[PDB]
Amino acid sequence: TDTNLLEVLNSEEYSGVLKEFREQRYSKKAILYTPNTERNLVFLVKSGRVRVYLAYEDKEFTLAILEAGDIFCTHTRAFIQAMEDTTILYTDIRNFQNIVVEFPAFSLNMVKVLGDLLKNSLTIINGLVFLEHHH
Amino acid sequence: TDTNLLEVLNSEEYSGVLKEFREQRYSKKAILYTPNTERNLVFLVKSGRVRVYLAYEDKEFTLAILEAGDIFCTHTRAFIQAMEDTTILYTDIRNFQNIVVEFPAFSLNMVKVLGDLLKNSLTIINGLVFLEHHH
Repeated sequence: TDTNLLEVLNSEEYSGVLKEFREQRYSKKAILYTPNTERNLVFLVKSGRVRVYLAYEDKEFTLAILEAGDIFCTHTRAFIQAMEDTTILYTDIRNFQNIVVEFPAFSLNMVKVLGDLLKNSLTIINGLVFLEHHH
Repeated sequence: TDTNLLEVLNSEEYSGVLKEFREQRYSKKAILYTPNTERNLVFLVKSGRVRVYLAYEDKEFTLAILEAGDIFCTHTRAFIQAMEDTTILYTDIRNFQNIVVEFPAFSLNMVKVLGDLLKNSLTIINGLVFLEHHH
């Protein structure tokens, strides 16, 4: 299975179920997504780079840096912001599901990203508990 | 979209691929797996209900409750406990990834579950930061 998703899209000429991806460009420092984003969207970074993060007055957490070929979604309270000029391909979760049943590489990549971010987040929780418990 | 896998479990078309999985039964409150489980496995709740949680030092946080027809995996830094008598089907991750190429429905539920777990883990982080903050 070809897991280079951008190559799959190009080979297929963004056809059929893949036509539901829309492209959007973001300048450096532009915020893509936040808790106030309405839909559950899935997005694929086509070029550039975004951070997925939680920033507070007293502390910051970087959950991931996503670059070309990485897929993720807007279902969480994380902020997502461009680090540099960035182009994404996005679609709603239903259209992503319609793509997956034809091109499972999209979900295999999503499961990897989500599992990685979940694992990271659980380490973060442990680190906070450690410092609370040792204070 | 309903991503629940009970309809798949009960479909003749999947009866062959489901034979690739092993089965295991658990009584209420039994621990299915822990963060230290060495085997990298994917498991499907065939019947019953399980709790995914984090325990560390003197803290414990429920991350999600998975119903019959939900799928998850080890190697995700989590504990999993039966909330009632439960039967699971499980297979190793490599085999699961091969299954998904042919039968991607399993992966769509996995995306849903992982997305919910990640959402809930970021909620825990957000709460701990507030509860620990000081001037």
